[PDB]
Order: sequence, then C-alpha cells, then structure tokens
Amino acid sequence: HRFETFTEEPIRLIGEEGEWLGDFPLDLEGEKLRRLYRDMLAARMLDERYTILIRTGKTSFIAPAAGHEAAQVAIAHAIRPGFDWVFPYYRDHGLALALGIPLKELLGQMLATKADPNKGRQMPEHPGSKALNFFTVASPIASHVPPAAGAAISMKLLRTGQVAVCTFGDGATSEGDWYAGINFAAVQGAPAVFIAENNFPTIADKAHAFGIPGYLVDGMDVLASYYVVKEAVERARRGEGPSLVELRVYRYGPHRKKDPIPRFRRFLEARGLWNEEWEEDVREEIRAELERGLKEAEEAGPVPPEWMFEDVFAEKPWHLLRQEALLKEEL
Amino acid sequence: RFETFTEEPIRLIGEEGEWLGDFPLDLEGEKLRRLYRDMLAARMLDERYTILIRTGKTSFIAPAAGHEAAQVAIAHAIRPGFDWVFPYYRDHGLALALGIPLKELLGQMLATKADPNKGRQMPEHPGSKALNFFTVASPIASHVPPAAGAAISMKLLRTGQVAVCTFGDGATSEGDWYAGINFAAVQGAPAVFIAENNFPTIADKAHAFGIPGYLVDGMDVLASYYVVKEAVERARRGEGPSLVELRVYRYGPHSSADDRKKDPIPRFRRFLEARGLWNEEWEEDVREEIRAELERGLKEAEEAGPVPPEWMFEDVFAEKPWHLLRQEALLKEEL
Amino acid sequence: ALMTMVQALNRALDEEMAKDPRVVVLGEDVGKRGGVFLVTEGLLQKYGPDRVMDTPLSEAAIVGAALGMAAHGLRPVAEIQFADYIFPGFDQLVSQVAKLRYRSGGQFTAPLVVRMPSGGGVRGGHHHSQSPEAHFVHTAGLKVVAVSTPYDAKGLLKAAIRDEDPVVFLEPKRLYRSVKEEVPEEDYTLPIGKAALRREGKDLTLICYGTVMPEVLQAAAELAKAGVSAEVLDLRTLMPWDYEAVMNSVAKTGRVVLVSDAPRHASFVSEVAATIAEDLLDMLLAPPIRVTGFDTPYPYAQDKLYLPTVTRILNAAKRALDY
Amino acid sequence: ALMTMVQALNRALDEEMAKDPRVVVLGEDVGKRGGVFLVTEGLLQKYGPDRVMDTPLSEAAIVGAALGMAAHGLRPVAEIQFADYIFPGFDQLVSQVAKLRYRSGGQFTAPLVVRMPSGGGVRGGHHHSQSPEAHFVHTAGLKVVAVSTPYDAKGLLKAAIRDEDPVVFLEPKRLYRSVKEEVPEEDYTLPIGKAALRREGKDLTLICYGTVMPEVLQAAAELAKAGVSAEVLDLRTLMPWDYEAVMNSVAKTGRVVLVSDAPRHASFVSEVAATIAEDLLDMLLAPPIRVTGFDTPYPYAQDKLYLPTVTRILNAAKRALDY
Repeated sequence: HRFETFTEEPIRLIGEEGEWLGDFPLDLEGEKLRRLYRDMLAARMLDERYTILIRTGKTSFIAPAAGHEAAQVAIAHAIRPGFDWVFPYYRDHGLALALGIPLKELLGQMLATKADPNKGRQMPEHPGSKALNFFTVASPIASHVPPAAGAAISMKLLRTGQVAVCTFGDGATSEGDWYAGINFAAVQGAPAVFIAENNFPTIADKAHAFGIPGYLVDGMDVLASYYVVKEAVERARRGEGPSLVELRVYRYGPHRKKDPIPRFRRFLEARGLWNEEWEEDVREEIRAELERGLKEAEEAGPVPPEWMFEDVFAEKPWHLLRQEALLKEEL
Repeated sequence: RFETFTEEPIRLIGEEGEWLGDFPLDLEGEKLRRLYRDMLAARMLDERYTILIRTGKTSFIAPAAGHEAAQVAIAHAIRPGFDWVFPYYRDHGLALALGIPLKELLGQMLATKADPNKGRQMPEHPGSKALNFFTVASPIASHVPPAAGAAISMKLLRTGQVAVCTFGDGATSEGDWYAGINFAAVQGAPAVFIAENNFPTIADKAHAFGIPGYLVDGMDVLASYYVVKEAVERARRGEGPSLVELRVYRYGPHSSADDRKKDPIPRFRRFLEARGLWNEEWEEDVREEIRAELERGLKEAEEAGPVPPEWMFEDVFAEKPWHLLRQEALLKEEL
Repeated sequence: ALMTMVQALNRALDEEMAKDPRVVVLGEDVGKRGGVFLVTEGLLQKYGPDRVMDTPLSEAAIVGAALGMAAHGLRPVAEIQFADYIFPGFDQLVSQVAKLRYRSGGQFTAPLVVRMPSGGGVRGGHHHSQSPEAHFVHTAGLKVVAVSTPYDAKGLLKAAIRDEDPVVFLEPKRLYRSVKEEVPEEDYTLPIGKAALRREGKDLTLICYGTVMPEVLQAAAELAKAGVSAEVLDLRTLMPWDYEAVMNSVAKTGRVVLVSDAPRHASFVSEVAATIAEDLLDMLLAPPIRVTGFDTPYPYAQDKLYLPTVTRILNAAKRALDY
Repeated sequence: ALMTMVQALNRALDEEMAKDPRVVVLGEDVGKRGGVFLVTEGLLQKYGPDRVMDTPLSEAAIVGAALGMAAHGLRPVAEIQFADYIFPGFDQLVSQVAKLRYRSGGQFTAPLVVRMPSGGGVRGGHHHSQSPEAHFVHTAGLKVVAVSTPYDAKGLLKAAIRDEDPVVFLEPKRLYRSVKEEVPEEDYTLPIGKAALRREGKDLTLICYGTVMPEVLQAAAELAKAGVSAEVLDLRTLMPWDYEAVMNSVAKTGRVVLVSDAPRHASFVSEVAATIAEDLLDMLLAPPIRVTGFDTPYPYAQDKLYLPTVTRILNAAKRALDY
C-alpha cells in the first residue's frame, strides 16, 4: 500500500461520524487505538496545564499546541521512541509527552529547575532528552533541519536501521536552511522524514524541489497522520530516502468542529472502544500524573549559578575558570 | 507560450539547421545575424581570456565556452540599460553582448584603472552601473535575494523594468537561492531566475514556489531567447517570476589560475546558412573585426595604468572615517 | 512630550516615511501586527502594503531583498525579529550589503537600515538575548548603532534612514518601555559616530552603550555617594565610534572601565580597550578593565547574573580606583 | 619525512580514518576531486564514498549535517572550500554547533571538525582571502585552531579529530606548500591550547599565528642582524589561547607587537592586546602595538599591501623598542 502523493485535498481516514475511509484495512488493535486517544487527552491536558503555569507566573513562556494533538501523537507512535530520533521545534511538547519524556523533565524545563536535564539553559518550550533521542529544541526557526539530515546520514552509514523525523511550522519552510537541509538528505537518500505541523502552493508541493514524495494530510485526523507518517518512516527505513509530510492542523490558542479529540472519540465509540466511564478514569489518571510531575519539578530546586559556566566545552578552559571565580565574588 | 516542466528540453533549431517551432519565426534576418555575431564575440573573448591566463596577465578565469547561446539570448531578451541583470562570475559573455565595453571587462580582469570597480576584486567580477549589471560577488547564490529585492522595488515604483538573475547548477543547492526566489514569488515580483546549467531537474524546483518552470536547450540560441523572452514579458506585465533552466555544456575547466557536436556556434551557423544568412566570407570579416576590437580594448585597458594603492581605503563607506584615514596614513609611510 | 523608546522609534519611522516616499518598512509581522514590540504599529494602516510589507520568515530574504531595494531605488528599513536571528541572513549582510559600495568601485550603494531588538535583561535565553554587534563591527562596510534612550532612538534612527551607508540599528529590548522620556515632536536628528556624555566626572571613565546603561548609571550613582565622580560615556555609534570622546575622557580621568553585555572574547569593548592601551598608555593610571557578558551562550536560568550587575561594575570601578 | 602542509594534513586524515571508522570526510569536491587544494587526495579511493562524501554546494548543509552526524555517532571532518564561504552556514555554526552541548545540559555533543583554507596573500580578492577567526572566537562553544607549519598541521588536526569539542580548523592557503618540513610518520598529536616558541628573545615579543608567520619570522631575523633579540610566539590555538605563554613572554620583554592579517576592529589580536593591557599594565614598557589587516574588505589589486609586510612589522617593532 502507498498513499497518493501531492493530493489536492488532504488525506483523511476518519469520517466525521467515526467511519473508516481507508483503501486498506485498519490494522491497529483496540488497545493501540485507545492508547492513541489516551495520549491525545494527555497532550491536551498538558497544554491546558501550561496555560495555568503561565497565568500564575510559574513559567515565562508557552507555545500553545492545542489542536496539534492528532499530528503530534501520531508522529510519536509512527516511530520507535528511544530508537528513532526526533528533531522537534518549540511547539512539540505534546509530541514529547507521547514519546515518553517524563513530565518532571518537561516541566522542569518550563520552570528551569534542576529537574530539567537541559539545566534551565534555555527559555521555556525547549525540552530535550538524550534518553529518547529528542534533539534539544533550538530557538531559530529551521536551524534543526540540516542537523536532522546529518543524523539520518549517520544512521545510513552506520546501518543502525534508525530514522530521523523532523518537525516544524510552515513559517520554517521559508528559511534557506530548511531547503538546504532537506536537499542534502534527498541527494543522499538519507532516512529522514520531514513533517510540517501547518497551522492552516502547498508545503507538500515543495517536495518537487527535492525529487522526493510530498504528502498533504489532515493533521486533525490521528489515523491519517499516523499511517502517512508511518509509511514515510518505513520508506526511509528501507533505504528509499526522505519524504515531506504536511499535517494541516488548526491552533485554537494564540501563536470546535475540528478538534481532533472528539473526532477520534467517535471513531472509538463506533467500535465499542469508548464510553464516558473510561473517559473519566483516564482523565483522572492524567491529572494525577500532571500534579505529581509538577510537584517533582518544583521541589527539584533552582539551578546553581555556577552551572552557567558548565557544558560550554567538555571541560572549563582558563578564561571560564576565571569568569566563574569572578562571579563568585558577587555571590 | 511554451510548455512548462517539459520532459525534454525545449528546442527550436533542428539538427540540420531547420526551424522547429509551432509558430513562424518572427526575428528579422538582421537580428538573427546579430545573435551569431555576438556569440562569436563572446567565444573569442573567452579564448582571449585563455591567452591572458597563459601569459599571466590575469590570475583567474572562469571559462564560459559553451554558454554563448544562453548568455547572448539573455542579453537580447531584455532591454539593456533599462532592465537589471544580476550575473555570476561566468557571465562575461552576457556582459559583452549586453554592451559593457571591452575596456571595462578587460580592465577588471587586469585590475587597472580602466575597471569601474577599481580593481577591488579578483578577475571575472565585472559590474556596470550604466548597464544595470550588478557587480558580481564570488559566492554562488548570494546575488539571488538582492535580485528579488530590486524586482520588488521595480514593482513598488512601477518602473516597468524587469530583473533577470543568472546562476549555475551548484547555486540551486544554497538556502539563499531558495529563500530569495521564494520571496520574489510570494511578492509576485518581476524577476526571471535563469540557470546556466552545465549538464529532479532545476525547472521542477519551480513547483516549490508556485511559479512556472522551463527546461530549455541552452545550446539553442533561439530556444533560449524565446523562452527567456516569454518569461521576461510575463514578469513585465506583472504576472510574477519564472525559473528557466538553460542546459548547456561548458567546454573548458571550472576555472583556471595563473599556475563537440553540441557547440552552439556551428549549430546556429548551420541554421543561418540554410536561410542564406551566413557565408564563409562574412565570418572571416566578423572574426577580423572582433579580433581588432579585442586588441583595442586590451590596449586601452592596459594604458589606463595600475590602480593607486590608496584606492584600497576608498568606497568602504561614502566617506572615510577616522580609523581608515589613520590606516591610510600608516600605509603611506610605507609607500 | 514624554514617550518610550518604542514610541520614539515609531515616530522616527512615521516622520521619515511621510517625508520620503522611498522609505519603506519590511520584515516579519511589521504590518498588521505592528511588530512583536509594536515599533511599526499603525504604519501599515497609514502608508499601505506598498510601504509596509510583511515578508516570509527568512532573514536572508529580508536582508538580501532590502539590499536589492536600496541598490535600485528604495530606502528600506528592514526588521529582524531578534538580534539572534540575524545569522540565517549573515551572508547577505556581510557579502552583499557591507561590500556593495567597495566591490563595485562606488557604482552601487546600499542606503538601507537593518533594525533589531537585542541584549538581555528580560529572560531571553539563547535566541532572545544576544548582542552580536561585534560581528558587524568586525565587518568593514557596516555602520553600527546601539541606542539607549527614547531621545536618541528617534534622533539616530532618523539619521540612519538619511545616511547612505548601510546601518545596523540595535534596539535593547529591555529598554523598549523601561522609561518615558521627553522627545521633541519636531524634526531633529543626532550625529552618527558621536558619543553622548551622560554624566560628567573626573575620577573614573565608564565606557558603555545600549543594554547595560541602567546598571552603569546606577553604578555611577553609587560611586557618587562615596565621593567618586564617574564620567559616563554612552558611545551610541559603535562603528565608526567616537575616538575623540573616548580618548578625551580617559586622558582626563586616567582610569577606565568598559561595560557591555556582549561576550568578552573579540568583543567591541575589547577593541576600544586595546585601542586605549595602544594610544594612551602614557595617560593610564590603572589598567583598562572590561565588564562584559561571560564567554558562554546566553543563559536563561542565570539571566540575572550574566547581564553585568551594578555590583559587578562597582567591583571593577573599585579595582581601577584602588590601583 | 619532509612534507608540505597539504601532505601533513592529508596524512593526519588518513591516519585518523584508518584508526576510527567513525571518522568521515565531507565537503564540496573532497572525493574524486581530492579537494581544490588536494588535502583529501586519495582518501575516497582508499575509504570509499560512505567515508569520503562529496556534498551539494551548500555550506549550511555541510556544517549542519556534520553537526547532526557528530551528535548521532560519527566523527565528521567537514570542509568549507574557502573560509570566506562559512557565512551561508553561519547559523548552523553558531546556533547549532557552538551551543549544542550547552543548551542540552550536556545531553548532546558535537565531536566535529570544520576545516577551511584562509588568509590573504594569494590574490584572492574579497572571497578567497578572508580570515574570519574572530567570528568564531567570539562565539562561545567553538575551539579555534590556525596552523602555520606542516608539523603542527598534522599534530593539531589529529588532536582536533580526537577532541570531543567542536573545532574550527583554519589552514592558511598561502602556506599550503610554501615549505617542506620534517613530519614524523609515526602517530603523534599536539596540544590544542598551547602556543609554540619560534624564537626566544628578550627585547621584544612578537605575538602572531597563521597567515603572517612568514613575514614575522623574517622581521625577527632582520631584528637579530640589528642586535635586537625578538621572541616569536606562534599562538596556534586562538580559543582557548595560551594565556600563560603570552604573559610570561610579555612580562619578560615588556614590549609586544601583535600581528595578523585579519581586519583590525574587534579582531582576535585586539582581544589578546586588551587582555595584556588589563592584566600586565605594570609589566609594559611600551603600548601593545597591533599590526593587522585594514578595516576594509580584502582588496585584489592591493593584495600585497593589505597583508602585513616585513617593513610594516619592523616599523611597529621600532616604535615599541623606541618608546
């Protein structure tokens, strides 16, 4: 099976009433389907939690991702977390959660506490995890695209069988580095999948510039997003090169009938996979997970001032040693 | 209108010098002969550069033999002195056909005072204010964004001008190439981006901008002229940019330091001959005229004299600040 | 009347655009939004999309297109959302903009302005707090200006727009609305290349500009309580910088501390310091001391400490005074 | 064996590649071409395309991919055809490479080398002569090395390849084959961060590196004839630079002249000079004098006047000695 490339209308698999539109049989067991829904709720609730954190001064910056749940959760499940690599952008905290990154680490980073494995080095919405191959977010718009290409090339040469997925907003597709990076991966037939979380010439059409397949998908459809990205991942994994997948979404918050959660709920419901009771049990479990995560993150403690001189290099050279000694005089 | 994104490059001159276009040929015999004349001149300029390199009168050349059809076609598809050109280091043939004096081209190659760019850069970096020939910059694609900007200016000021931007195949790998063209497309700017591709096609990349892309036989001066011309007219009427790929075969090496049956010239010669627009005697004369033009241009370039050492401190800014005045004074104590 | 830096900057743009049709503004969200900091607010509504244009999110495209516009016929004022984002457009800035007049023997010029918010003091982390001025100063062909007051903001931005040489205009974001100062509504400009004497003194010279002004001025105030009169010299223009102003002050006081939030190594203040030592060794009563950002990327958590504190500046002043 | 810098570099690469499968070479025309300067000649033939790979002509793709490769498991040695062309890949260099270890709390690293030919004196005009080292030294997180002899070229490149920190390796192209020197075939490395004494002296200190070494050593030779004993210190590593070697030398002679072909303003030598004035004012008998490239784009016609001349260096030395 192969989805149609460069379609005029975005690829959909879920009807507005829970019907399956695929031209291939659904092969996700009931448990995995419910798992997708579960993660989407968690991502949504995490996002709403951020709104409170920012409102109550707990954090200085948030990048609302409500509306990206289908796209972000789909990507997390289309790859092997811990094996494949992810080169995310600042709006991917939902993807990070679905990937398995501890809430303690995501929140530790949002609050810049010692719970942040990135040591509060950057502003909020810059998570990163070595454990889950989640390349630490960089502020620039598309600076992480060439690196993703490089990682993929490394996977090809070293025959690891891994894949590197790279996400970005549509604004990023205007940057030269976006083009240069994907072009290199295309030329090398590198196992990289470039995904646009487009808050909607399409972006998929740009794939023509690289001679790689381009896909326009309904980013509010978790199954359409899952299957198209998964196919791209498999293509990459078998050595057939990169793909550009455009997942069209709609951001509710700042930079109703489309909400991906209700749309997928109906799909589960139509198959005896959902009911109000389960819904509440899950939400309750999630809010408990969130409170526990925030607690651990907060009581982790502020990051030490000296840490400002750590990790510039493997070891602190003479000038940094002198600068750290200088700062101390003031502490 | 020519077909966009074609499988085979667009061609108008047959193997036996016959016309292949759907429409009838509408260029007068005089214009056709002019195209050939300019091609010969461009070719002979290139061969003179080889000699300049051999005797070390210049330190660097970027062979353009094989680009004559593309470069001359471009020069004639636009309005020299009105439209703008954003060239790259291999466009000396385009420069010549556009009308830039040999004195100035050779002056820049030899770095004498005859160079309006004052010997500031290494060879193959011509530039002419009078003919809107944006001074060449070494980087492969750095002139693409500027080209888009000038086109945007042409649009805002309703000048009715067009900006053509030329570059090689390697430039299409650069982020700035993409970024610049994308901005021009988004703005619907009157700019034509042309690849002189020494052969996904480059034309296909046009889909990424939502602009028309053309694959053309760059060794066919008529196909190159007509397609580029169409792109230019489209831009001039405010319909936005286009990407034109002129596939060529460069004869010489990528570049040189002081240490076939595809040649566009014979191909067009055959076309003119079949129409009574070419004869052996006319070519002997043309070549003699050109040789005379070359030696005269070179002579004037050399007699202009070396650029003064102090010129090194001029033009960094409109006026020299204290630190440059200081540095200049310092150097003078060494002269 | 009294107005913030944002208002003064906005006034300067409005005034220059009303005076010259060629002046145009371009950048990410400079139109409808009026800029992320509101510097261009209301300009679109007043002058139209042909004078104030939103562009794709490409700094190479912005800077490069601005260069093309300036070479052809416009007087573009391009905005880079953050100083940290100038990098994707760095080749355009240094290979095209800075070298145009020089490489063309003067045939082509670049009357354009690239403005950008910079410096820390607001918790910008890695790409919301940088001060990259050294990269520009090191590049021949670019004038560089860093303002610190609403009065200067308007006077110098207007001056930049009239200047034919390319000007990189840095606006410390922490100062955008940190103070409402008197700014004449009448047309006036300030000279590019000239420092401003913020406070006269005879015991110590404090060389500074932009982002760090708040801490330097308060430092001078603390020194005053102890009877030490510090002379505060806001350079304003970093290229070409006020050689005379600097040397006059230093010769007088005999002691100097240079302050900035840009990383220490190969920074602009390092240039001034090396120049003071090379030219006025005989007038120095103490070593030229530099208080700058540390040689590390801009930290989010320790943002408060990276930016020179009043205390850090005083420890350096004390060191220079006791020498 | 006696070899040129090119051979010494080529040997370093061959050796490290034979030793570690993770070491890969990538850049424009590094494969079958062997490189525009032949530094990578024969490597493709010996190691194959998945070890020596030609890349698209994009500096951002080269640097960025290298970073991605280094972060994932390879030890890439990337080549930027000319130092002048690093700019299109500047954001990748300073935003991704330089800050990766720092912004990730040490979770991710960048064991990569970025090689690039640099310096003037080769009639390279604006884009075949630049010495951009300052841009790198000013960027926290990047180590910077600039070699001047075949022996150092091999020792330091091997060192760079083994260093886990990102290293920007500048190779003055005018010195690629300027001389044949003894280079041990055996495996040996050199310490990054350590200067090298080219000549011992006590009347004057000559601080320099890279491109200008020929004229400096020559200037020193002429000072000797005149009874002046100058000490020549080749920094070799610009970041982190040999602080002690510099201060010990200057403390002894009391007079120093710094030489480089990089533009003066905010240059690396300006950093060293400002640091000398700040830390050893008491040991200075004369002002720190800097002999640098002029603050202009690199001129073609005046190529040999832009690059410091022995005369220029001698004139500076004279002022230091006569002070």
